[PDB]
Amino acid sequence: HIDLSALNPELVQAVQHVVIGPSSLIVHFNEVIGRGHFGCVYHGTLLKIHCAVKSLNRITDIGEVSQFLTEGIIMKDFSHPNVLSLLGICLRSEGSPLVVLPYMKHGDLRNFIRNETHNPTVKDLIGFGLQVAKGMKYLASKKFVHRDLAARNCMLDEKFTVKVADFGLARDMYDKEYYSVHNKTGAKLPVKWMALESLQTQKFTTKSDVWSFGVLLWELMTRGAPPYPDVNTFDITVYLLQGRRLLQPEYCPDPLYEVMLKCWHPKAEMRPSFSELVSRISAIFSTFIG
Ligand SMILES: COCCOc1cnc2ccc([C@H](C)c3nnc4c(F)cc(-c5cc(C)no5)cn34)cc2c1
Repeated sequence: HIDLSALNPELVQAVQHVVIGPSSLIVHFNEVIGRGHFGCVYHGTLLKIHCAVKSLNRITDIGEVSQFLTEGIIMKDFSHPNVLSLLGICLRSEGSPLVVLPYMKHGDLRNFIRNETHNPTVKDLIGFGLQVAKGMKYLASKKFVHRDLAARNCMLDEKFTVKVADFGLARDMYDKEYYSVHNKTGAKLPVKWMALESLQTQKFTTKSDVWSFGVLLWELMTRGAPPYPDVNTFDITVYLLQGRRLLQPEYCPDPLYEVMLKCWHPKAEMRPSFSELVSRISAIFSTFIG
């Protein structure tokens, strides 16, 4: 049940634009197309546009419904070609709401670059990085901190447009291997993507997203290799503090590696902005043919 009185009164108008009438959405529960810790995702058809419908029923309780709606309202206002959009929220009598996302033909960026059937060039891979940078520039301009930027958490549509995903109501752990339980707080953290200061404080900033972006670039240029494989979970802080960074991949251009090292600057405030990353990467990208 939607209680409009409960919402911040300035957001009540926005509710009609986020909520999808059950009549307008058909969900195909017959086959699961995706799995998160919080629930499965299914094909869906919205009024005929193909969408990805995520259930949240694997969570015991959804939380404050007023907050869930507020999250949707905030998320639906985001619009950028390199950011996954929210089409809406559909309310079903039996169970939690369905999250309705655009269908992403080519799945997550990490699996796409790991796939033997596709053969992106070095230029293509740098271009995926640039697209991610533009999406993050947008999110950062909205004062939004992602907290979990990685190749696994970006997706590709049918035109190979890369969209930063896994945020707001689509937030989940979509590959459990890469999340380790903190011993004091119990938080499951993507430690191998995290900045030094975040490993220490568990506080995340746009500048810690910049660190994660550095890692994502490394993933692109290794076509999805796991970072720091011979390091175990929270021993990553000790490893980094020995004076270490991910090594330059064979086909990573030198200036792109220099960008990665700037993304991993020990002082968060000295890391480049996403605007700067877009600028520097666009230049590098422009030097390539094919
Ligand atoms: C090859 O892919 C087959 C098509 O299946 C789809 C298509 N579109 C989707 C759109 C969103 C989603 C969920 C809601 C989602 N939202 N953000 C992310 C995200 F950042 C990553 C993933 C993800 C990673 C992995 C591995 N499996 O799912 C799933 N995500 C799954 C889809 C599955």
